[PDB]
Amino acid sequence: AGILFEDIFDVKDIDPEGKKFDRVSRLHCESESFKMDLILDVNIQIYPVDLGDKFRLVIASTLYEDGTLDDGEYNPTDDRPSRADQFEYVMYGKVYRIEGDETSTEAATRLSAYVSYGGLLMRLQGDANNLHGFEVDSRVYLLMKKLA
Amino acid sequence: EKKFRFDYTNERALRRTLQEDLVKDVLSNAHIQNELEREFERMREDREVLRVIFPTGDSKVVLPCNLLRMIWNAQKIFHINPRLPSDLHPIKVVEGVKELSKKLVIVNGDDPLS
Amino acid sequence: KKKIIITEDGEFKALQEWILETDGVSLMRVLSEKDVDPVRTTSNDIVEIFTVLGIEA
Amino acid sequence: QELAMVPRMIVTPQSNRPVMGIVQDTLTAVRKFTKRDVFLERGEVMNLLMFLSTWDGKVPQPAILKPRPLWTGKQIFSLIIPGHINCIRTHSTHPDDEDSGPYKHISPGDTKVVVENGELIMGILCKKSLGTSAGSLVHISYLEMGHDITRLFYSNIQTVINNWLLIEGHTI
Amino acid sequence: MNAPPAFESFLLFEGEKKITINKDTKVPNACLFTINKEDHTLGNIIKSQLLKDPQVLFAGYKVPHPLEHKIIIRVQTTPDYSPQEAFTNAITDLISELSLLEERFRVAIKDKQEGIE
Repeated sequence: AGILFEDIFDVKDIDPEGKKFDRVSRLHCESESFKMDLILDVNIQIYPVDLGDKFRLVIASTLYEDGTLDDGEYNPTDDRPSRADQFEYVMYGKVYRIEGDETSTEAATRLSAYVSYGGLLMRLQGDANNLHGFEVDSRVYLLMKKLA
Repeated sequence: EKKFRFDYTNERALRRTLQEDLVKDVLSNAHIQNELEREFERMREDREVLRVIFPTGDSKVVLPCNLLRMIWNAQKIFHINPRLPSDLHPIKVVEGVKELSKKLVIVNGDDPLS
Repeated sequence: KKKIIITEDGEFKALQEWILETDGVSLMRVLSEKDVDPVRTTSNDIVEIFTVLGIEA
Repeated sequence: QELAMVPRMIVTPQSNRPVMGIVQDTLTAVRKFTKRDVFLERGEVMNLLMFLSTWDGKVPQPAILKPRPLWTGKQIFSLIIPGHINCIRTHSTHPDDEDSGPYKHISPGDTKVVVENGELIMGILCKKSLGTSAGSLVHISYLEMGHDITRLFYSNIQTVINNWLLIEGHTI
Repeated sequence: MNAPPAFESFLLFEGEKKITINKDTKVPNACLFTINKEDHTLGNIIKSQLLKDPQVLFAGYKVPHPLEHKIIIRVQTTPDYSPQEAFTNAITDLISELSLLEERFRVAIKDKQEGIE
């Protein structure tokens, strides 16, 4: 279905150092059922978020849920393929590096993947089995919605 | 000697970085191991000459075409994934750099003193 | 003006050393004295170096 | 024509660095246009794209598709940068104790300009990265692309940034 | 006399034509209108109307030099629509808006011939 990662997160902190910018906040989130963590820059005038919130986070390579890669161009009239509309926050960025903790002999056991959403950054740390489908120079979507 | 050596008796890091086709050839050829041993000697001599050209110890020099940027470009014109083993035989690097160094003539001549 | 040495393990290390600066120049005698470095001592007047040291200097 | 035209004299042999950089009024606006939080609507993005002389004719996909489409400053600036060049600089307020700890590649203050494959990924632009110093963006664009594309680079930067500044305004 | 007369800013010459069409060859279904002897008063009133059409992908305008009198408008539509169609449909919607507002105004001023209060 083109999906790469899916989990439920829980906000821990909002601005550990201070309000640097006036329309963007730097969420610090911790995962459940996977024991990963997140660092996410999110616009806050449109999508307000505060402490103790839980949301569902999906990182998909395409919206058309059938494969059918994106073509990377903006067309507002194409409402046909019935994309993922069940979320409240959609973004579109690209992966710009992937780190690791491997030595000359063994393999990476805990990866770390970075993504840039047109200027808003994101990092995602976890064990190497979940950060599998990521690769540098690749477009991804970010999908979020709050839970009650 | 830790960063510019290329030891070839580890069998597992050499297995990590090079493919399986070349890792059996590098471990089983005395000629290759010998030619990989002389480049380090030609490097130490230049390291000793630099220490007398630049006595103070700085490293900022002015030179022709940038090399790190040219490697960064070639790493993206060809979608190099720095995660999998490569297929670049080392004795190819050595001989390619030699041949390139031959074709950089400033003073064209064949006799000594030229 | 420090004294940069290459230690036994091969690192550039700088050392603070006393230097002396005068007001007036007669270098041919100052170089000939004892416990004065004859290599690194110099003068900021170039006709003096021309007469004393040469032309390449 | 083939010896002394002004696009042929961008870098000088006196100190091997460019002599023409972005200047008094466009620099202040370029710094504000590439902050982390500058979002543009649809009409304004179209109005800005109207001033690009080297535009291929496609509108890029916004950075925020929902609740409503909004483009970013760096996303529009990535269309001005010619070819596929690469560069890494720093902004004039980079805390020197940032490369030590974590967040070396995250940079809470949005520093450490990174231009990868011809598009601005992160960082604010200033005199250290667009002015007349060695290794700048204009210097690299001259070394790699040539003398006839850097001209368009200059002109496009100026026109686009002025036509956004009359929306943003500036005073003292 | 090195200064132009004031009537050159709105008065058309003999050889000039007010509007000119050219097709853009870089993308399909794109066009580029060049109105002559005009300014922001008319340029901006058009662009805002084209964006209200759900079948228009691009729309913008620019005055290439503030010291000459000429504007440029670019339009791009879906493959089942024509730029010349979307342009003329925009104008007839402005006229239908101004003539309506004039009626509602002339009523409001004679709504107090003597006064409502």
